[PDB]
Amino acid sequence: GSSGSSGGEKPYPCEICGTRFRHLQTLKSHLRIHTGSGPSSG
Ligand SMILES: [Zn+2]
Repeated sequence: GSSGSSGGEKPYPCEICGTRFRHLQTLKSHLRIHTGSGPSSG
């Protein structure tokens, strides 16, 4: 259906893949594995 908040667990769905995260601040860090071509971020 619609995309956005959920209202329970991981109301902050990822933008790259989609994997949600209990908290937002956390998700932002989950984007590190998504973007990072080279010696940066691994
Ligand atoms: Zn993701």
